[PDB]
Amino acid sequence: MVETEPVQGCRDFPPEAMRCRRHLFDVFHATAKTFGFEEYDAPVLESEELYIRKAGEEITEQMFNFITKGGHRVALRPEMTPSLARLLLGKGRSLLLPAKWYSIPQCWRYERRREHYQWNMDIVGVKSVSAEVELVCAACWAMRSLGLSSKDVGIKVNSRKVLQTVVEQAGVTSDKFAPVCVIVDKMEKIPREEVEAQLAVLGLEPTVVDAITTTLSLKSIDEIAQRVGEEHEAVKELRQFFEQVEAYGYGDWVLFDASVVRGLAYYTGIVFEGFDREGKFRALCGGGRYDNLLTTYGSPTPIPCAGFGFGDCVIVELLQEKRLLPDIPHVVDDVVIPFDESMRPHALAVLRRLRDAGRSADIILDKKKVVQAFNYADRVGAVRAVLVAPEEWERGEVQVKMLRGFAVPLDRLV
Amino acid sequence: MVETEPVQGCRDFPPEAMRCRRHLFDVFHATAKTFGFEEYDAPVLESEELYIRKAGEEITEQMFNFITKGGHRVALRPEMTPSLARLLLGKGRSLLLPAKWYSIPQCWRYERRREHYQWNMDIVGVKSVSAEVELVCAACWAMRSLGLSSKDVGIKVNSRKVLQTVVEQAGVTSDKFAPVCVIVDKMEKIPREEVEAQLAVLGLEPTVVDAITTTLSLKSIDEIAQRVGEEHEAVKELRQFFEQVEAYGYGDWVLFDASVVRGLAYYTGIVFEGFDREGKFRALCGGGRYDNLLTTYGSPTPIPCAGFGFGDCVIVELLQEKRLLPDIPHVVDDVVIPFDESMRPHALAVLRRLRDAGRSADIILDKKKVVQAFNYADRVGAVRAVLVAPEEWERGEVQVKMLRGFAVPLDRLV
Ligand SMILES: *CCC(=O)Nc1ccc2c(O)cccc2c1
Ligand SMILES: *CCC(=O)Nc1ccc2c(O)cccc2c1
Ligand SMILES: N[C@@H](Cc1c[nH]c[nH+]1)C(=O)O
Ligand SMILES: N[C@@H](Cc1c[nH]c[nH+]1)C(=O)O
Repeated sequence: MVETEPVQGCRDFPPEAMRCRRHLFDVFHATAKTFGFEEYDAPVLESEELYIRKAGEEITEQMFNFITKGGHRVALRPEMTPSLARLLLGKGRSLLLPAKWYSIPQCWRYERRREHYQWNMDIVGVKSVSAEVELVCAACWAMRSLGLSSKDVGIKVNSRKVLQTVVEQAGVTSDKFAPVCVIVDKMEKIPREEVEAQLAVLGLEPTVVDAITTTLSLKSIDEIAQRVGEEHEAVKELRQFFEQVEAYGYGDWVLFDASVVRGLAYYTGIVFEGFDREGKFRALCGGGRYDNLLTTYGSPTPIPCAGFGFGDCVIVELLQEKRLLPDIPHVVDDVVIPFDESMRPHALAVLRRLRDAGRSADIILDKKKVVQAFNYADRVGAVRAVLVAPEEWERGEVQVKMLRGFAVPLDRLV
Repeated sequence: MVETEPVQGCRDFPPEAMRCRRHLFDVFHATAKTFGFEEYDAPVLESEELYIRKAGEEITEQMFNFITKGGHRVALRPEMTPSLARLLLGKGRSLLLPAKWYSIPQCWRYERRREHYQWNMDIVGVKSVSAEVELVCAACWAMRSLGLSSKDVGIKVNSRKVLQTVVEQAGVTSDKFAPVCVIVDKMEKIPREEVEAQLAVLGLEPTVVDAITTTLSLKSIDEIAQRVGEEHEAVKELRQFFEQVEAYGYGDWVLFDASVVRGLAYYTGIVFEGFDREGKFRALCGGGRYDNLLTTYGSPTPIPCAGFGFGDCVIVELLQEKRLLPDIPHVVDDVVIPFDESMRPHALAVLRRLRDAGRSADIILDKKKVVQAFNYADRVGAVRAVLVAPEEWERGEVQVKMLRGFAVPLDRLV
């Protein structure tokens, strides 16, 4: 016997499971179309150098990499954003801006699952918070389309610029700001003692550490304004963001949370993440603005960007908990049934007619009795059974039976 | 500057190219639905042992493999059929038969492209030639749906059972039959001298070699019948196959060709391949019956199977040659244009309304003048521009302009 289990940490999607995945992806595609985003894709295999950021990111640490026979260092992508930037950079100033690009790549890791699909949505060339507004509204729209409400989920929002100021003002070199965000990102998950210890190892003293902890636990935007003024660029941007989301009609879906930083080095501005309001699951999605990445890739001119990723695993757990993923059985419009094998040529002509009319149709393929053919029709979820028998055929007719029998002229079948 | 080119032999699909790929995939999906096939998928990463067939197959020789950090021997799949069989085997006798499964996996090789997408269609649990009939009709239907006709393309058909008999009758052990098919598969591509030399290296003498060459060049089914009788199972099956395809209405698309064997070890019966009738391209698609594979994987009971693969590269070259892949520019229903920034909140409310009605819509995101917003609307392929200005808004109206302006009440927009 060959090994029937898939490779470690990887999923099979036989038809039943594939229908569930399609239910999800259909929503990602449909939301992207609704919001005017354009699809793209890139190879699952990228150069490892693409991901060397040196900020202690979990994503870059857990990289599924290997060496080709040719000696080239490659990885199965841990995320899509670097691939997106490569594409954008490759287009040069022929790229028309603003650009709104989406994809649903399988991404990988090695440490538990080693693969997941991740809906990616990115707006490129837009400096203002309107980009983040649209992105967050798109994530809410996807969740609403799956049957969830603002009672089930929300999106927590913050800006890294608040922390940027505190870190700069405390005398810390800005090369440590990204590593700091990575550490601070672990705040909720591990003990405060341990997070402070990690900040200590970076070469930051207790005073600096205190200033960071205090700002992360500020519970409102007015309180941020007290620490940094009402006209600190982050205050205006957040307020603008909330005003715009409210005008769009998703005000009940979003809220401020000063503890949201995200785990990736490249975010520079607004950051956000989706969560379930029962506090049972990990983040549903996550993103933010990353205005410097393209500059760090060698873009001659800075290109503002913002986007998010939205994984396939947590959302499904949530939807299952809420009873929003019932199995949808397979369906087919018609099952054509030869009365016997001598009727097969005629039944094939009928099959052609039905498909020509845009219907989905099967024909009984092997030899079986009429009753078993009706049972098969039921099992495959046929709406209609079309029996092709000698006597009806002589009359220019077939027998039609709605499954969820009467003689009908061929032409009236469709 | 980071490297903008993708990894060697791999394609990027920015929006323009992705639209072309979607045009193709939409056809594969739509054909599969028309023919009652169900989608599945499996991991791109499979155990290398899955592909060790030892028949000198090009497909297994050019395997993109590597070793995980954990020491496990894996490959990026060279083809899908072994993954399909693994899935089928895993289901046991809970799998309901007949099963008709399809997928569009990216498959890989290492030697020129190193990746391609390949539409796979397989019928499982069907012993009779009706399976091959449906599969071939499905491939013709996909090609017709892309704009091709039986004047452009055909499908060449044969059965390996003819050759099986000749090889058996000549005293050759049946363990050499598969390696022989692999060699004979190269007949058209390399010199007859070289093919005979390869057969010689396997330990077959000139007499045996002659018997094979003669049968491959027989130009009709009557001639096959002379070599092996009219009632040799292969004769009845082929005739049944052609009668059924003719009754379905695709008789002009298909023909007999005794030189078609295919390059894979596992085919046991009918084999086929698509070709362009100008003789300019490689095979468009290829498949056949493989009734023993599941037995060789350790299935306790034999499971008949048949299917094909249909790559994304050759078909596109053909469609390009025929002028059947014009660029389809991006479109969007509405572009909502704030008259100025003070109108942004109202324009967002309008944007929500439009999307709520099922329309695809953008809003101008950054700050720009109305004329530039109309230019952007034109560039993104907007059908309609919706201008949100103060004076119309006071009247409960917006301005609508069909792009391929008049005041309209909000409610009448949709
Ligand atoms: C539901 C559990 C979860 O989401 N799993 C998960 C998270 C992140 C991943 C990355 O980044 C890569 C591959 C697979 C996963 C899986
Ligand atoms: C159009 C050229 C062609 O079809 N290229 C091609 C053939 C076969 C492949 C396999 O089997 C794996 C990966 C990539 C290709 C590409
Ligand atoms: N790549 C990020 C999500 C993202 C997309 N665009 C910007 N951010 C992640 O994996 O979490
Ligand atoms: N796997 C075959 C095609 C096929 C699918 N099913 C049966 N045959 C190929 O790569 O050519």
